[PDB]
Amino acid sequence: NNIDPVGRIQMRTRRTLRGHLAKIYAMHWGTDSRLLVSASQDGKLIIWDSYTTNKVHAIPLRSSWVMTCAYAPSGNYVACGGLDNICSIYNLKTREGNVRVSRELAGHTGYLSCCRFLDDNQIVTSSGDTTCALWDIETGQQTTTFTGHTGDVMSLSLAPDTRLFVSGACDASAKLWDVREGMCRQTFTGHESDINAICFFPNGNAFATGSDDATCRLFDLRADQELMTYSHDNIICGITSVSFSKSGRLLLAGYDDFNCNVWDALKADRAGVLAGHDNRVSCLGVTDDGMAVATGSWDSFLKIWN
Amino acid sequence: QGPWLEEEEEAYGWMDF
Amino acid sequence: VQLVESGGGLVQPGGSRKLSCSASGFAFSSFGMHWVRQAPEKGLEWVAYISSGSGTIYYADTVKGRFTISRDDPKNTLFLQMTSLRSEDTAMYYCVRSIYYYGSSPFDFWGQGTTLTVSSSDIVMTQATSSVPVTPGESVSISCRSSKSLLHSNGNTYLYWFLQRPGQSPQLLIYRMSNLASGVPDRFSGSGSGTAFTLTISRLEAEDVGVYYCMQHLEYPLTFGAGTKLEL
Amino acid sequence: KVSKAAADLMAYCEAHAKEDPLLTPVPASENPF
Amino acid sequence: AEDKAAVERSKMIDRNLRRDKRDARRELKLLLLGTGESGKSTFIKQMRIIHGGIIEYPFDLQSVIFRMVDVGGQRSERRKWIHCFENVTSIMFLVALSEYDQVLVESDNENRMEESKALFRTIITYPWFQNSSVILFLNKKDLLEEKIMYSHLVDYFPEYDGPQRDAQAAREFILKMFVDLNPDSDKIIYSHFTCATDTENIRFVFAAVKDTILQLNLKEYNLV
Amino acid sequence: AIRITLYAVIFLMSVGGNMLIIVVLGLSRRLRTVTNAFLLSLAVSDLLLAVACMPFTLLPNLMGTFIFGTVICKAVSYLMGVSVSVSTLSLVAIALERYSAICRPLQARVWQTRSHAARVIVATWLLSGLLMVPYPVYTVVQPVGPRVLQCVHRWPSARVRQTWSVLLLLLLFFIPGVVMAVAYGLISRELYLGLLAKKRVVRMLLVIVVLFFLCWLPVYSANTWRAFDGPGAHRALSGAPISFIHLLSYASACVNPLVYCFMHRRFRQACLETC
Repeated sequence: NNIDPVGRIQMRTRRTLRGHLAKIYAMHWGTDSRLLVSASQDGKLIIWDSYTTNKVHAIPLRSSWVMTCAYAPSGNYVACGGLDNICSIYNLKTREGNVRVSRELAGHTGYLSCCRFLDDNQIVTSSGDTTCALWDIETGQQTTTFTGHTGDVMSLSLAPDTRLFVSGACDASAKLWDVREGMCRQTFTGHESDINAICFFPNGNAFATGSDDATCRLFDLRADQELMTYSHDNIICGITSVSFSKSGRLLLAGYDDFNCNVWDALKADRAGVLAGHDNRVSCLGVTDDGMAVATGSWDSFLKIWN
Repeated sequence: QGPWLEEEEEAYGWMDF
Repeated sequence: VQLVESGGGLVQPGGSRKLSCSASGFAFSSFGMHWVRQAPEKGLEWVAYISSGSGTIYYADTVKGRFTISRDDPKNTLFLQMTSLRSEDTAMYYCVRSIYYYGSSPFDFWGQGTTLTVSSSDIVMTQATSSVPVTPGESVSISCRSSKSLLHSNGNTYLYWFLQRPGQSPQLLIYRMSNLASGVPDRFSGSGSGTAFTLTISRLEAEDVGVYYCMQHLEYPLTFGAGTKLEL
Repeated sequence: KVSKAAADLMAYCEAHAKEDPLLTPVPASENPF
Repeated sequence: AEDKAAVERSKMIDRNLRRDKRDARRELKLLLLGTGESGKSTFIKQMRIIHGGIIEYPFDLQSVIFRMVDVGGQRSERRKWIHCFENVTSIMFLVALSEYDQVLVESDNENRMEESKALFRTIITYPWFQNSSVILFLNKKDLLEEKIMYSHLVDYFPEYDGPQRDAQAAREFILKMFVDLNPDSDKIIYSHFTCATDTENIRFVFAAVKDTILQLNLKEYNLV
Repeated sequence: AIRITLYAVIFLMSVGGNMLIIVVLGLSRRLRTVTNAFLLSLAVSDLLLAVACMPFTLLPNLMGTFIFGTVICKAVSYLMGVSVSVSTLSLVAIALERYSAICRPLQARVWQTRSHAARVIVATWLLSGLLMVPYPVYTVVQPVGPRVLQCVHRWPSARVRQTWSVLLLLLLFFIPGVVMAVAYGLISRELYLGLLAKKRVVRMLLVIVVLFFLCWLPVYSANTWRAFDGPGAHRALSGAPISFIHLLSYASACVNPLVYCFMHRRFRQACLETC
């Protein structure tokens, strides 16, 4: 195409981060570029120091089936979820020093799939009870509820502008919801299977979805159409994690095939391969400035690729 | 071929393994 | 919430004591303990450090071997055993709580302080002025100097400012020369070069007229200087 | 329309390609690795 | 910097949790699976009382520290959270043994075999065979003659060829037929016979998990 | 005679077959286990045993002289002792890991892992090195006749000689044999009590124990035969019987990766993808 190729990028793990005892499901990066959160099914939500290869905190979870991680933009709180229906908010920066639970957000009737810290005191959670919900920390109740999906919602993407979020469901619908008015702005039903993972543009104009048919489909807001799809014929394994670059040129996609197939914005070529994991790549993220790339898989191994 | 013993009742052994 | 110290009294030089820093209201197991002590007229000077969980025990270079200390983690207590007590150790001992990670706030909360009155290579920091009279509402700048360029390759300066209100603990104000501490208002601001440092106190109010203190933290020994007193 | 969102994508990639450490490799002086 | 001493010993804290999770590695993901009105909670409280949302039950004992994972309720798509449970030593499952002839709780209420056929379809959809060893549990056997008697069994069941209209023997043949509808015979389905109030359920699950640990130890120690 | 031909065939079989074990067990596509690591220890022990003993024992019987120097024979004697000790202790250790894997399986699931496997492997290596320290320092060469380089192992006291002989017979053969036998007997007992392929497993266990006993009986009985009878015993047992007595243990060394890895179905199928 018109855009210049990025080429075959040889990407190496600078630092390997070991200490999770079981399969890692989700990770989230902190906004100050050295802090991340990542969680396993042992019952550990771990705050990791990136550049110097350390655990900042080790948070035991009463919910041992956690599927989500959220890290606050301020850096004071983290959010875990899971099969026990409750979004548990833990305070990192306390006088107490231990990372202790502040509020247990109960009320959901399904497994919590992806939560994201909307603000310092506002949390948006996607769940397996077909509904999404924005909650307030101090009240402990749903500020607003996002019903009306047909299938179970599996992923959630934080808006950088903190105004309009998008979530994807099992019934092949990617619905955008506005936080304030609470109603669905746009529906993307042009898909054949579940939305395993979702990630959203730094501008906010586009978002790519993870599927089970090796299609990293992008949908864009103002275009109102569903035409571009990132499909690799050789791969049949599904996309478990989706993450974006700062420029939006480079797409980070972790797969069921224990590899990270990394793509480009327009021409959609295999740009980079991050084959260093025994089991499927379950979670993948970048720092806000973009020095580090974190890949967690089910083999209890978390790797920084630079 | 050549025996390990080259004398009368010397009892020269061999390597154990 | 509360840190209590004990072990004071009047002992002749050459005796033995047991200082005891009992702490409560925080997870003491994941915290590192410092033992800053203060001369009754000269400024603070550091004594000892223990990491979280009784690991890397540190000491000041002149009292290496003469002081011993343990920590009772299930009961959250510090046992500073005092051996061969000299006449130059008349001091107000403090029990300092710190934690070390990225984005942390070490030296954040301080102990109340117990007294100890007996009868009768190394980086050194220095102050600017021993006493400065300032009426409130003038945005006073207080500066300090050192003997090393505290611009270590990890990308941050290991400089910690302080303030001691007269009578109680010297609470933290500025850590890493640019980050505001917890419990202090949004009026202090730190700056400085690699070696020289400064601190701007804008729109002074009541009770922030105690003696100020500065700290290098790049190496294991810790030096304070005489401490800049602020007057009216 | 797909074309206007696509052109917005081209403009944003061309504007912010320089700051990206993934697209432009960084020297090892800033981080000891 | 000085963060090292905080973190390396935090390593062994997780290694303590590596030790304790190995100290409780007799626990695994004992995934109870079931349908509505099969009386799952009755057996759950039975196992709690005799040795005295997903809910985890600690059955700690000197012989075996034990923890049972109740996935009762949780109305959602099975496929997405069944990825979480690959490490299951046993997919514990309850079959509606007692209600031979009932219709589904959905509004139609006229289904012939489709309740049991739907349960069989949930049995079939198994995407992982690495460590799956279904522990089948039979339901109560308190009342037989009226329940067998009021509705004719043979017309509902297409392949059933057995004695009928007798109180005692037909119970045995219908139980043997239900435990003989095991489609996957390469693995071992460890069926047990227990009533709703019958005891010793913990011994049955303990023997079944010991037997499947023996089979996996035969497989991965090259002792097959 | 037939010695050079059968030693050539067992050379190609043992060295080649153990080389496949080495190359597939060195790499791990999440295939390494407790028994896979312990079979890696068995493979390195058996490979060292083959490359050190097979030619440097056959040639002294045939040629009558070592071409190489005395320090070579000292290193060869250390390799003899450490390879024999690690091979038998690896057999005991694999038997004990299987014993705990079937008898009290919950306790083994608590207490066996990869780090435990490597720890015990290093334990057998270090204990085999530490107990057998005086073995390579009493193997100085006495030349006999015009030009024969014997490099015989000498212990000065007859009591020390017979004590070390009976201690080697007990701690490196007898306790390994009885522990292997009782462990695999308990494997068979719980295999039939808990529950076709069980007869195949019982036949495998029985042939492993009887093969170990049959192959390692002649070398230890020959060492005690020198220890007790002394003169006259060396005259009757010389040349070809020594070669065949060592060859039985050599056949044990070659069949151990065969019966433990190659004859089992899963490892053969896994080796099919690696090739």
